[PDB]
Amino acid sequence: LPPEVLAALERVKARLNKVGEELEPISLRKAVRHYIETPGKLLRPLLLLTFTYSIDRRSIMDPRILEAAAIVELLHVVSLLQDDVMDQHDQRRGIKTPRAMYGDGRAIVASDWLIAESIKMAVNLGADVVTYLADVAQRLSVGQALDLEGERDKAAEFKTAPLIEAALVMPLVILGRRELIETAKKLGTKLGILYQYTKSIANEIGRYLLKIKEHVGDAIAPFERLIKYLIGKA
Amino acid sequence: MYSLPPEVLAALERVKARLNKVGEELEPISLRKAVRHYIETPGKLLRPLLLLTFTYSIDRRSIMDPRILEAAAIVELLHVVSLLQDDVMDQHDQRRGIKTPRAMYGDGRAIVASDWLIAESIKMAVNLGADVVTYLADVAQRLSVGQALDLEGERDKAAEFKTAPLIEAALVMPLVILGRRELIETAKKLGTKLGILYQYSRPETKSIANEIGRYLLKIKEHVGDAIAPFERLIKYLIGKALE
Ligand SMILES: C/C=C(\C)CC/C=C(\C)CC/C=C(\C)CCC=C(C)C
Repeated sequence: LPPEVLAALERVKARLNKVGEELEPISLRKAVRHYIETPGKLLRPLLLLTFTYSIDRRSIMDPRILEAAAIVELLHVVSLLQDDVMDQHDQRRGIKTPRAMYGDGRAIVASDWLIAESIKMAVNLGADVVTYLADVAQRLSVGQALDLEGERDKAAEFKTAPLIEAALVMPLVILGRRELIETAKKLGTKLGILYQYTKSIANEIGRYLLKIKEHVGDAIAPFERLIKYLIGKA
Repeated sequence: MYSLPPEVLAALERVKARLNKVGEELEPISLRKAVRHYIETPGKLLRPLLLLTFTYSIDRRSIMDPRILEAAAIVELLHVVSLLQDDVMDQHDQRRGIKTPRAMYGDGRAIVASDWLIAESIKMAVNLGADVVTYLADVAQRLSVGQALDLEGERDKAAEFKTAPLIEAALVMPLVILGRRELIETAKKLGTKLGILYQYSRPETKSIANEIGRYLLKIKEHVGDAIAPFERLIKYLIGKALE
């Protein structure tokens, strides 16, 4: 990716590394930080920073944009911790989970602590951002309930897609480019459904990328590559 | 029982009505049932009662303010979130002769329901301003730390973080909303002690009731006899704790 995005991503990583740094008791801090400290892909923050750079290169190092990327990664951590408890997971890709190592109680309380932290950070981004994240959370909750209730098809859109779309929507709300929201939402949702795993899914994504390109033009390159590259995997 | 103003009881009915709207048409059904369980089998509505009674004593006209009614409902929702999660952590299959949501649907739904409620409360708090939102998130983190200390076998340090933070928010929210910051410090002390005392439902217990009396006295010096219904309520809660 572009050097500027990589640099942004480093600030985000440094910001995430401070979360819970002095949290007490220690059992809570470890449960909170496990998924911050274990090596991850940082898909969501990356999608957000690259989408920003593509739409407004100037705003890449904007403090609100960096904080938003951190927020979306913290909400992803909350989802991991909760899924571990829902599904009683002992491992997540070869690595023992917080619930396995520290109990379900600590895992739950750490997700609560992180939701509050996410909210504290979101407040600075304004009321529209806070309300939107809360709507996102209610969609994820509904999806989990739908899955527990035996409706994998109805739960597909609400299962993990909301965070991916939030990665694309937050920068739009923050920067004021509301005209791209409806498409960014649509794309994020398709990207999300694809992620859980099918030919025309990477086709629509192609179209929505098209519409977006008709708005920002070629400045969309970096983001198109990432999507396309992410597209190739599937 | 309750010797409180009919205006406070009336406000409480409107809070009950607002709470009855929460998650009304929510799907799926198991989510709706888990979410509304502790709202339909209602408790003593102590947290909303404290907020409303305190508001009435500081500013009587504000008991009809939509923001105050919303704040009362939010404090009850967070209490409901705490019940749902506590059911799961302590494995309660019944909570006062009634099957708990975790027992009926499994731990997953209780947790998810709590998640939906946290989100719903944030949505409601946004309408009350950034300070309310920030404050509630700080309350949430304290509750978290409190519960962690518990699980950690640290009842000592857990005393003030486990439930007190919500009792405190019942008194501090209305002050923030009405911009009466001068009383916040005392409201926090008072609320924290009331919460510590109310945790159980002896030597120290009276030392605590004495401290509360002094915080009440400080509020009285500030608002005069208008504080009387709140004072009766605190003395009543103190009473049962000492019974
Ligand atoms: C027994 C008590 C426990 C387990 C703590 C429950 C945690 C609660 C009730 C707080 C949930 C609220 C948040 C995580 C964020 C709330 C912030 C706003 C509504 C602005």
